[PDB]
Amino acid sequence: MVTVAVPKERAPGERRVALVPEVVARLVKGGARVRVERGAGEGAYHPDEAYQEAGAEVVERGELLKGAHLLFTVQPPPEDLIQALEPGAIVVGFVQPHKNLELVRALQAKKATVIAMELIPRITRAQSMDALSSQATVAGYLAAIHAARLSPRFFPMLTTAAGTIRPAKVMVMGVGVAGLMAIATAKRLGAQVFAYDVRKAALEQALSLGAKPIELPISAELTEEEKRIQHEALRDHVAGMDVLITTAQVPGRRAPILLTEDMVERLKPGTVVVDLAAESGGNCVLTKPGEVVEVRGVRVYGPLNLPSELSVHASEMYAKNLYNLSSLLIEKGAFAPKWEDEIVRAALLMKEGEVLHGPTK
Amino acid sequence: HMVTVAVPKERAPGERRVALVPEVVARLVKGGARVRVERGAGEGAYHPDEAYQEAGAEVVERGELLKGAHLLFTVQPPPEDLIQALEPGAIVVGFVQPHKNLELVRALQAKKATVIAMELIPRITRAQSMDALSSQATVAGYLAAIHAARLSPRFFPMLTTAAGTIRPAKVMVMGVGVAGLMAIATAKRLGAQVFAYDVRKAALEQALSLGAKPIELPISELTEEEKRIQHEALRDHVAGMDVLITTAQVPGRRAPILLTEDMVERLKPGTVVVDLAAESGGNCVLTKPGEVVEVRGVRVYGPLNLPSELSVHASEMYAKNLYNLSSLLIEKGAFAPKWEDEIVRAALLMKEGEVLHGPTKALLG
Repeated sequence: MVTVAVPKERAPGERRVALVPEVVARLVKGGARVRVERGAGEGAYHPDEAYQEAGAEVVERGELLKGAHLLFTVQPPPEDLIQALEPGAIVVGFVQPHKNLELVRALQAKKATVIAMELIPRITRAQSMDALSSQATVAGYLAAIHAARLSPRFFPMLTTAAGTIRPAKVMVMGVGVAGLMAIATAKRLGAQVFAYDVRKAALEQALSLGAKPIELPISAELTEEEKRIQHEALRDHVAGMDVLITTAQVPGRRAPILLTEDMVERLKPGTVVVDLAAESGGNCVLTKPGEVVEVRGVRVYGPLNLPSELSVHASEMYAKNLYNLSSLLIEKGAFAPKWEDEIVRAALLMKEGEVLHGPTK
Repeated sequence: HMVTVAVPKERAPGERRVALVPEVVARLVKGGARVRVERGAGEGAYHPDEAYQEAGAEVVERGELLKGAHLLFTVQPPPEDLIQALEPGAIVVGFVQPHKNLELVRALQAKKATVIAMELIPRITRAQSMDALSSQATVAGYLAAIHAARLSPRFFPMLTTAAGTIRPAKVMVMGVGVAGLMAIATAKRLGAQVFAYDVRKAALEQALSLGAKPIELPISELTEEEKRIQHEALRDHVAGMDVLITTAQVPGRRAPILLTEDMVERLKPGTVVVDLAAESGGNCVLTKPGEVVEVRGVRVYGPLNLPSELSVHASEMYAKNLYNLSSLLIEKGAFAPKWEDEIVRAALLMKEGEVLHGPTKALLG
């Protein structure tokens, strides 16, 4: 019987847990032993007794990794955990070396095997394992809820004896997984929703949700005069918005600027911007990550760690992702890694201490 | 011949609404009235001084605001600096809440002021367009549901992805007045499974129409044994909820407790309570007004000045309420109060310093 260890997350403001009690039960039922650090689930509103009822050994941190073949985490494991990894153990979780370089060197110094959840490939067989996607959906939902929280206007159209109020104009810029959920959530709320993306397919997905595609003069590589035309057109469309939600990120780079000062300049007092790219510097020139700022009556919010806000469902989805990935790591309750499976091969950052990923090395 | 209306910057802590917004100022000036607006009055509601000037209002220093003004339109009651500058014969029109602002009421009677308390507009169909309590409740109820979504660790809507199915949040709105109905409508939009609790079958019918499920308790006053059976049943339903939004308030009196200690103890970690009755002590025993607290993993929020959060639209509907009311105060642009209109008689709190409202007379002695 294989044993899987789950730690309490320690990164500043992290509230998720890698496995929730309902997933623990299914693992235990299949044959695995599960060890869960005391209080691991408290950020996600899962008390120790729920893990205990599920069949987990709830244990002190320091006893967590004893006899563990698998360590499931959300963020990369801190040095204290790494130093307790038994040889041949596999660490599964987000690793993000760009934000976690010291921990990567430490892991490789200690010679583990690690599967980086952000490396799970985007093939149809791996959809159920896509943690990037499940946490994006969470972020996109919350971006819309925060936009409604921050706006001094109603999202929906409203008619009372006092008169008629128009719905809010919301533009989602960057229509990936998070952007699509932001569209759906704003649309639900009754906003007039507009979608900006350079990908025609992303715009198609947006139309199916009832968003209006923004169609710029150069139809979805631009010369530096075609950019003036594009930019002006986009500036004109953005000017009319009450809410902007921006989601465009590029892995290990500065987030692209989508909202320049000449665009912010034209926003009316009371307009809100929710910049989901705050972690890599933000899509808006005014964003201060972790903060709300207000300039000329435009409020610009740069959320960090949005999935921790939705700690119950962000954890459930992530747990389900790991549980589905676990089919390739566990057979009939036994440690049985499918080293030749394309999903495992793609997401494997190291095997017995040797790095296999290029950009990280 | 023409009347002047004064609009101050609000000064009460947390207050961001303004009594008139530029669109309404424009209609008044077009009607022949003059309007003066204190510098910065509109800034909380995102209306700069220039918008008021464009609408036809004079923008002026606070010390100058009330000069030659027969009408003063406010959100919260005027602070003493303003009361001191009122002309005699001038009418103050705003929320007053005397129990909370007794010293201001005292100063208004000493100045011999005439005041129409917006919270006293009668609940008649004729006054529906003037009902500030209703328009501000609609705002509060909307924001209750938004804040519930912001505070909850779970999704409101059902979600199916390749990672599985997530059930919709279970949301109970307790007290199905104007605010409650908008909380229902907004939680429903968001995809929650919404439940409604209210002792009024009519409230329950309105809720049902928005697609909420009426909570049906065993007893369709009531004995102590009956209230025990009703309570155990209510406690059972509540214990199953992810979100409780409470809205029950009684004019000039402590909020009824709808969530007792024994009920909150049955709530699962991660449940959220949004208590709209915080300003009068709260429907929930755990509520700390102006704060979010958490006990045993239950987060309890007691918002104060929710309408100030939605300052653009809270202000617009309020200004329109005042505009609609002004039909009974202004005629072809001139000061012409209809003293004998039932609406005016009902909402007049004092006239030339004479307090006309009974409960207020009691506090004053």
